[PDB]
Amino acid sequence: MAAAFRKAAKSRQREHRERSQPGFRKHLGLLEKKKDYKLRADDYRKKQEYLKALRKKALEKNPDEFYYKMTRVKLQDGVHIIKETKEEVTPEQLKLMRTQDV
Amino acid sequence: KKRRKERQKTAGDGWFGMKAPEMTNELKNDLKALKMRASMDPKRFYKKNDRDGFPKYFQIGTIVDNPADFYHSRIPKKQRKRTIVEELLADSEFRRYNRRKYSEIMAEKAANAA
Amino acid sequence: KIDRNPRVKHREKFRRAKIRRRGQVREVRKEEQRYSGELSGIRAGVKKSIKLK
Amino acid sequence: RLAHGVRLKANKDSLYKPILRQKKHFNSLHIPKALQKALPFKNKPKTQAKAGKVPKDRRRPAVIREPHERKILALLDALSTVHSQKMKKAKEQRHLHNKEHFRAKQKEEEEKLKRQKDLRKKLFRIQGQKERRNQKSSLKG
RNA sequence: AGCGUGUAACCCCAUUCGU
Repeated sequence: MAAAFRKAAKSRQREHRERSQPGFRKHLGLLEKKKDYKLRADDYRKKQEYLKALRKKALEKNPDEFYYKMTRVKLQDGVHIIKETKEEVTPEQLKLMRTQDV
Repeated sequence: KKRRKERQKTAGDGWFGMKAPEMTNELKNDLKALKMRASMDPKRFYKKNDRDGFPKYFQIGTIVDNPADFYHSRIPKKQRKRTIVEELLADSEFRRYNRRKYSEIMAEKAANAA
Repeated sequence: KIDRNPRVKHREKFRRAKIRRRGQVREVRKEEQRYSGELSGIRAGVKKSIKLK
Repeated sequence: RLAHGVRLKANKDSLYKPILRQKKHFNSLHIPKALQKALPFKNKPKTQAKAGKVPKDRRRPAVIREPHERKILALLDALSTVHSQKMKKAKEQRHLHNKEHFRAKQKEEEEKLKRQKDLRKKLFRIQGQKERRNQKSSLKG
């Protein structure tokens, strides 16, 4: 009758309650508990592992690597920005837009 | 190629040559409303849509009046509209429910953003 | 409180059992009103017949 | 305390109150510009430019809507917002119910493997005895 | 100038003072 012993113990269902920030330190913010810290702790751990993965890939980078995407795109400060494609309008088309606007 | 192109303009002989209508901003607006009919009435539940896209062959019409259904089933001519979306614009019951749901989501989302 | 009387407890179990069965099977209804549609969609891709072989 | 006039005073800090927390948002990761250049081409992050600027002569006036179609267009977006929320909420309910079902299933195979080994155990001994005879004839063939 | 995403001095041109 092990289950009978457990059922008697769980007759009362009041659980322990959480304590708040002291009043004289209320402007600082909420008092963080283990559940609150785990959110910011896992967030920092997530980013550091990704940065370490990025830094290791830079070690075996070959400066002589070549791609056909490289021909039409130039880096800007080292960042690969994809510039928007041009429209290539013609003077005859340009005159039609202005007549439609008026 | 040209004989293939002619055959895709119609549904076929199995459905007596239904044509694919030209898609417009008023026709597309009606078909989008029909897909989202589950959320119009909170007390009505519908099955899943047959297809995620729009049907290629379809036609638009109205239900003919019957002399027997003068009181049982007939809408007065003042309440009738030209399109499905204008019918949704007219009825108070759908507008009253939808604005409460939409405001609740934004009020929830404003708290979410903050 | 429902545990106090075993008769009303069995009454509630039957009421839930009919609700759960509604998912499995469709209940029969008469034409008490003139036909006006399904109240729901008509799915044309679902094939619910039983093959005989 | 009853004999004298002493009255209980309760500390405000010691009392229990609802916390009423709000969820926390974190900044997106910033990759140094030196690191982006050092990265190989396959692993390089590639983004699209804003290019908001347009010359005065090239730009065109915006469409001016009649109030009628704005009523129709606002109605569809409000209906679309409600419908999108409903499907996403229903997806999680499907995700949750399927989760316990898979968890419920895994309990039986844990039990199933237990009867599997015990039933095989009695048969295993008979097979092992046959292998003994193969040792004596292993050298002979 | 160059390292450093957790809700610039120094230098340089000129002004004044003075063993």
